Amino acid sequence: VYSYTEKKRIRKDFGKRPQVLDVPYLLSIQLDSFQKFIEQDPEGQYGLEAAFRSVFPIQSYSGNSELQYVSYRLGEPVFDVQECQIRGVTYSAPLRVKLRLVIYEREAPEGTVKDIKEQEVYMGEIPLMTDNGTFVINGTERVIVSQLHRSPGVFFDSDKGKTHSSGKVLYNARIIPYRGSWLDFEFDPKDNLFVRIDRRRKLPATIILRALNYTTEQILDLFFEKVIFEIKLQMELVPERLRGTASFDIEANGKVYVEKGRRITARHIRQLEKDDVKLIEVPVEYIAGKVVAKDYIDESTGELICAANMELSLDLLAKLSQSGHKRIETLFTNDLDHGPYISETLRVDPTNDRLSALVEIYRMMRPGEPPTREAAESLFENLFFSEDRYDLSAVGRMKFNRSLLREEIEGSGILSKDDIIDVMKKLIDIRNGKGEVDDIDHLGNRRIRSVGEMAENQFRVGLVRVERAVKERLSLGDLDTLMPQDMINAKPISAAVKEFFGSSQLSQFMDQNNPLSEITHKRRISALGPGGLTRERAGFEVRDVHPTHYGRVCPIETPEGPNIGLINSLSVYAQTNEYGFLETPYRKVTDGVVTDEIHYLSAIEEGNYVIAQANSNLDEEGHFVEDLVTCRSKGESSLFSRDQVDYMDVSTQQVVSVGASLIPFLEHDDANRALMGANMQRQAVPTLRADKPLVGTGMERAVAVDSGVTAVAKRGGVVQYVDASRIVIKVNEDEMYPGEAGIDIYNLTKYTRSNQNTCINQMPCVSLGEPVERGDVLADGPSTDLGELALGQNMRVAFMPWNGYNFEDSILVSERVVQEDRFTTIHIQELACVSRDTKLGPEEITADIPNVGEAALSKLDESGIVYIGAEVTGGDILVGKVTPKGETQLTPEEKLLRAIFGEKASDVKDSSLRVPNGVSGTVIDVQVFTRDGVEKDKRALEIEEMQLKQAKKDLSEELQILEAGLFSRIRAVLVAGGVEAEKLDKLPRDRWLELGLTDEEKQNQLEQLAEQYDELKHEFEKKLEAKRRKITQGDDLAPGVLKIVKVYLAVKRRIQPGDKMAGRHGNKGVISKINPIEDMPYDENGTPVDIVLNPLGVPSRMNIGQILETHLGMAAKGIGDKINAMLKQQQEVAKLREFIQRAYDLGADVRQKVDLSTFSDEEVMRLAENLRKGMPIATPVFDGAKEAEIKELLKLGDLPTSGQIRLYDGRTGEQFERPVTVGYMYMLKLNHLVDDKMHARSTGSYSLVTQQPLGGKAQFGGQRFGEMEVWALEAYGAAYTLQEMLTVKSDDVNGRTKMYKNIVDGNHQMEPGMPESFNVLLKEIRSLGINIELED
Amino acid sequence: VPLDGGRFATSDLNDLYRRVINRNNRLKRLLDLAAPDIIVRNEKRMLQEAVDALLDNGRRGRAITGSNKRPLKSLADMIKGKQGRFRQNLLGKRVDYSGRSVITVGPYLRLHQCGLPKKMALELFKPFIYGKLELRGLATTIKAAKKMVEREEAVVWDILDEVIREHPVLLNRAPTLHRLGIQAFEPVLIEGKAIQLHPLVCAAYNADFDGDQMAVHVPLTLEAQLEARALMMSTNNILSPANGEPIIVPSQDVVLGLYYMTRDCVNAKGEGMVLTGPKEAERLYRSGLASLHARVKVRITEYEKDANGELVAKTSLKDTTVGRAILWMIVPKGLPYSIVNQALGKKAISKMLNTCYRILGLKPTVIFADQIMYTGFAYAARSGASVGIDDMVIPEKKHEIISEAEAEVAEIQEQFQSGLVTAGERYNKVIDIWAAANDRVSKAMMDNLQTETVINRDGQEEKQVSFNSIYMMADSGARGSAAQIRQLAGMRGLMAKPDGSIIETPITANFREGLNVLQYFISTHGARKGLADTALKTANSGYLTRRLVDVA
Ligand SMILES: [Mg+2]
Repeated sequence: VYSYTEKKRIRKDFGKRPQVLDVPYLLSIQLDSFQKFIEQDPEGQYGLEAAFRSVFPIQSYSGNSELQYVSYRLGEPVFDVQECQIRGVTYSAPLRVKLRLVIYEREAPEGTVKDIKEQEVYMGEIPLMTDNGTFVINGTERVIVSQLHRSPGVFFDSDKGKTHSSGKVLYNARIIPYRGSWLDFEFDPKDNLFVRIDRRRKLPATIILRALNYTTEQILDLFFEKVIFEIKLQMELVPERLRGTASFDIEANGKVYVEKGRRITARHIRQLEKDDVKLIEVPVEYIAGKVVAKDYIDESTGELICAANMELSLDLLAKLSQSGHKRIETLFTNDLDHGPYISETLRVDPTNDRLSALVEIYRMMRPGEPPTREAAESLFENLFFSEDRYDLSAVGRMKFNRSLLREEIEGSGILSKDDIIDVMKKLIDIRNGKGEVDDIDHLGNRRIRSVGEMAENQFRVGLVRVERAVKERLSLGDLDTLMPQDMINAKPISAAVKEFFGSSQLSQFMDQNNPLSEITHKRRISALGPGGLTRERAGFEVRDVHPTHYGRVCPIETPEGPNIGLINSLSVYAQTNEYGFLETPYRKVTDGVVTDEIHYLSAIEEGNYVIAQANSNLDEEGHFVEDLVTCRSKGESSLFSRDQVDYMDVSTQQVVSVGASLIPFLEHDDANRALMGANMQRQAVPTLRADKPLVGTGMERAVAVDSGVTAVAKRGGVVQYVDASRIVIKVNEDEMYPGEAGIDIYNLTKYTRSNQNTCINQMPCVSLGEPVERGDVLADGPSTDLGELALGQNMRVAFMPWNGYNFEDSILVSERVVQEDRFTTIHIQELACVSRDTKLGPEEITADIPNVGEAALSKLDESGIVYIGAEVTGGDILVGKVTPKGETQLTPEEKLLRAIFGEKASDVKDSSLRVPNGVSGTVIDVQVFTRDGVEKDKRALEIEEMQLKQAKKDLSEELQILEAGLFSRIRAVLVAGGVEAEKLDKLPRDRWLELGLTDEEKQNQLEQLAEQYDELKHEFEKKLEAKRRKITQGDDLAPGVLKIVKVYLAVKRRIQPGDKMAGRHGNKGVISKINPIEDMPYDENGTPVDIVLNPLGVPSRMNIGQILETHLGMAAKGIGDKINAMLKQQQEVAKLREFIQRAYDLGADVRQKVDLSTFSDEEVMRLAENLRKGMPIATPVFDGAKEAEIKELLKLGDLPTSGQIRLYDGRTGEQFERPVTVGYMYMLKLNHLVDDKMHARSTGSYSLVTQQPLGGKAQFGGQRFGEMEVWALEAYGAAYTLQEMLTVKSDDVNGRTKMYKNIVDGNHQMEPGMPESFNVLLKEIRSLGINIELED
Repeated sequence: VPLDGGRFATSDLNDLYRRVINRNNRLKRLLDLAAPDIIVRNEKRMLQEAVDALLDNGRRGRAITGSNKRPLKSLADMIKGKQGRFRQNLLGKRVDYSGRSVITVGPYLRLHQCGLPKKMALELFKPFIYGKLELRGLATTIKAAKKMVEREEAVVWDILDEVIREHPVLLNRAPTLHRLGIQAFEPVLIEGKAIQLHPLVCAAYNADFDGDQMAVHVPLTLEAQLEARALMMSTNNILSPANGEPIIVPSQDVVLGLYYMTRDCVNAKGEGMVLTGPKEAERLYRSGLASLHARVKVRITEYEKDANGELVAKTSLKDTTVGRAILWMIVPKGLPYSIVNQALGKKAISKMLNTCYRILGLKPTVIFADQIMYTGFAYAARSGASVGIDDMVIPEKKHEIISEAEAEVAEIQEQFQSGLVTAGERYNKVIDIWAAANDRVSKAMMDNLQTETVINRDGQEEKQVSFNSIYMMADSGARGSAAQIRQLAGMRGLMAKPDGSIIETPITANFREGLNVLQYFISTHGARKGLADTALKTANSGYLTRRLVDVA
């Protein structure tokens, strides 16, 4: 089975490896996120429901009045996508929420209420996402790129011992919430545990424990074990504790257990445990340095003998013994394993009780204010533990529980005491050599934010502002007769949403160079933006490719420049977990069989499995072939036995992104060259006619269709009508939705401007009566050819020097390539003329202009606006406008001139739109916007009339289509009687209603359908009125502008020396010459070579996939030429069938299998006609075509297997020695045109404050003469060149004006003077209060 | 300043002055009202804060902000910070009479001239054209001349050609690292919109032709023109100022042409012939009666300055190839014949140019460089040297070497598993084994690639240097080295880790074959590091150079 669009031209496919999983919908991340955002969710946890439930209900002081939330909805947008783009307004929907205010009376707060007021309130408009994943914000399509940010939870790390001279690692922990403060624990160089709250001054860690109502004894009990001394002077012994160098060896059972001096060993512990040793005697000296555990007092006088966590001495021991204390508790410690860390901090902790700790925290928080008990308590209890001020999101709670090894996925978003205790315990455990730190680049630790979440955060911010405002309003008064609509101000809510969507770092203009650029822009992951790291604070730790990127983020496609490794691209099969973590699919492996069920594994979950490789040989039954198979275990890769592998890669492309999966022979390219190739391939400019690649990878069709450029059929059927601007499909009877007419109309997008000023144009690729099915393409967009992506052209290329015209990276091009308009592009640009009102009066758009002698008024109509379709060159007038001016104050020698010649002043200055210099196109569209008060001119009324006619026509079509369904329904209910299967159809269609059957369900249904028909008629009259109102209504122009005239010019740029051209393998160059055809190298048949490339560029830049592409393209074109020769002699279809069949089955057991026995003669001839320009070939990325297959394909044609032929010199006819490599390569025209880059200036406008030439080509600016150029001129002895650069050419007003007069007088001399910059500097310094002066 | 639509744009100094004046007037009012001391003290503190924020914003309690939430720019902030007058406008500023555009090759040019677009030239030299038009009477006034140039009348192009005749233009490329980044050339008016740059100067600019752009400035004064002609001309700067070596050496295609021309093979057409001179050699080569690599005997006459500058001549019968005799026709007089009697790789050509400069002078060297460039281009084109897949010949015994290395590493691993060697020792052992295997593979590849068998004058086997295109490119110095050929036809080698360590198992596949998906990940590991290091090195070098020019 082959698709009808895919059966016209089948691309021969190598790629032995089978396919088990098909590429998913590419731009599904954006659509899923935004769908989750705006969606009625019964249990509010996504989007607007979550925000409303999190903020509302809002309660006033004492709970006298409560504001509740009920539901929300989105109305239909007033302007659709096309109208929004046309008139430069956002495409959004109004969010209307039904709130309910309830007022409580006195007496019992919980009970009856005075009354309730429920009302709908409008709060802001939310932008809507187009069906392709874009937002129309101000008439321009935007894209909001996902963000890769460190997920909330607890992370343990260390400084690697580099912040201190001693070079000792200082561990630390950090709790990062979704919103809140950062509770960080840290180890001081002296091993003292400190804590910081917002990266502020340090405090002893245990202070926080004292802030949680913990005593010293409780602290030591939690963070230490206990040892008991009994009295004489007998201590209980635990064999495990004394793992290991002892003062007193042992005293157990009296006789002997071990001698002095020898370190305790495992055998000693075994003997002790076997003998059941529980108590022993030790010398008092053994307790010299121990620390008491709990407080000890005296029963005689109730005096504190010694406080807890205090040093123990012999005198204290004697006092306790004589005071009647027998059990003494000390803290089990050990310099190696159980080092003393909490005890030292306690001895260094200033605080003694809760109040002191709270006051210290308060003073650290907001210093300078007088602390108070209630104030400190409130501050601490609100810092965390408060829902409104601290949130540990569900993902944060999940990671927090997992990190501390808990089985509870869910919980609360507020830190408890157990959480902090466990975090401190685990940090101590890490310090004691037991445990591992966390890696921060691990993709198991980084999460992805999308549009539907970044927008939800901003909406909730606005809603919190509203909560503040309404609570303030209810604080005072609480008057009655107050509806829930005077408290809600829309602007605060809309402010955040507008700021985010319009002016944000992650919301950027879309790339519309071609479908690939759009696709790769929509699925782009950025580490920058709000809440993420910055360019100047990201080291190579985060800019490098981690082992966890395998299958989730592409390692090749990344920008090269200031931010390399901070912006990456999602992989082909990568998917986002429920929490926001990238996950990738692996085909499960049973005991020995590789089953076909896929599991999506995340970075953390993938570590503890053994995953085979996609290029692993499999038997027909699924069993592995080799005894040992290469698999990538936790961190590395190695050979594993056949029976200990539990997953396999689902494809060979799943490691690369869509951009890098379109490069054939990628594995033969150096990584740098592949990176450059992808980045440049994103920049190809669509040309006049699309040209499919002769060598592809099979990903062209997916990228073309999954982009919105093509027109894809929604339901199958037969093409009823085709036209240059519409397709009418007659749906099949199987999928009719019986209530519908059964036809679908696709309106094609004709010549339209893109963000890059290129041309967007859809043209049909179907004919009348041609069957179609669901998913087939019907109209190719820009850079698509019968549904396949086609970014460039197949050029016949030769590798040889040819006289230094391809010296470094230059390219020598033939004139046959310029004659055939292969790399000719169409560009569309709009120019605006704005007529405002000035103080002296209004500005007029008119055809009568001063000082223009009717030469430039040829193309202007009676209203002063250029005719549509006119061919205009640089300097011509497009719209004629004049501005009122004031008195001119003529000078002498000019007053006399006017007196002599008697010519009065015009009184109006000429300020009219004119074509920029160097541009020459044709006016294809003119549109005029007038303010509601101003009167429309003739041209505006003409345009309005045309629009009205078009709207009427379209609405008539819609009505005629709709009435057919109702007539079908009528005919359906007239079947069981009074039905003439033959006679009825011939009479007028409108008589269906007249006939009546009987007083039954049939007549009632007929009458109801007649009423529905009348309702439909009235409805469409209403819709015609609506369209008329939309056309004729005034425009919401900016204040002060009377009207705007926009003129669209369509330039057609050819290819010229200086234009940049590149292939898919990171091989770029600049055209150096357009050689005549009779000068190009030619072969024995006289066929010239389109392009000549330098071979010296291949060895150093080890991208030898271009040579393989050249050889395979030569083979494909040879097959195509043989088919063309067969087809041009009008041979029988049997010969073509045989040849095409034997050309579609080559290689070492490829997966593709096309059978031409099932092709009808018409289909075979159609396929042959589509293949006469070359047979397309597919070469998957890491599963491509082997060299032997290329040789065999070359031999199928009559070409030499070497890939090299003998060439002759066009100039002399002498054959080149040592034959050269010729073939076909796919060349692109990158969007770096010399037309947009040539700039020259002699004099122009100057800046305002510092009188220097403006900058840029648009400003007609100058070239910056930086400091290094000054150093270069100082290295020479060029003093006069430097001086004239510094003064007369830049900012010496009198000097620069005298130089011009000198030059026009044939006198090349200057009187420089002093630049204005130094004068500004002197004035600024004098303003500072200093007295800087120029002496004499 | 007023903008369109009634909107205004103002500096931040207006806000600071307004605040100062407001607080000062309020203080005077309070002193007038005899207010309690607390209020006047607070007002005086506010006035102090306002004045200090006016003079310098940052260095005090936070910093005042405007309508938006960015800090206001004070007087001090307008003088410093790399955006002030000292560094933003007083040493580097935008200039008139300047343009920029992409650059192309133009191999026909002479060393002292560059190709300039006609439209750029018309825009840059506009006042000169007005002066010429008025001077010769073709225009009554400057307005008439302006209209004439705007309409681009026929005479305007003749006037432009007259103006451009002898008037240098400075060409500059953005990263000006040394003083050879600016040079003066004579314009040659061309069509199109791309500047044509002589190949020999590219190395001085560090420029290639894959999208680079250049800026062009035009001197105005007579002193500036004479400085451009006598100081900055491209025919004056042929030696590097860092070291006295030449800096106009032919780079990659000229070298390939001259290496192919001056090269011998065992048996070619017309071997053993005796020629009357270089002219007969060229006549035979062009008639097709002899090969460019044919060991013949030629009567060569060479001059020598073995006196007080006399150039005495000696005639003899040298043994050379046809190509060397042909090449000898461009060498100036005073040089010997042994310079062009070898293979002439990359270094030999530079040595030849240096000898010419030191023996003869400047002008002969300037002519010699152009002749070398032309001949190299011509004969590189004539050779038809290309690159194919079959040129990358993999050793026939690579797989055996890989198998031996695998066996040895397996033996070492199982020996470690028996507790005879520690982890570090066995890791070093495996690293050494793989290094030895890589060296053996490289040696086999190079030995198989650098020679070929040709037969013969009589019929016997005889080895000679290979004519493999890859080997010719690498050996002549035109492009490539040993590492690139090793990666293409040997084994890609031993990779590193982000930690900086070395992965024990290397990439055993080359680029003629393919790297599997697991071997292509380790390569991406290193490419990213390379790019980042390049950026860092550029930044550090710039900072060092600035600090070094500041002191001296
Ligand atoms: Mg470059």
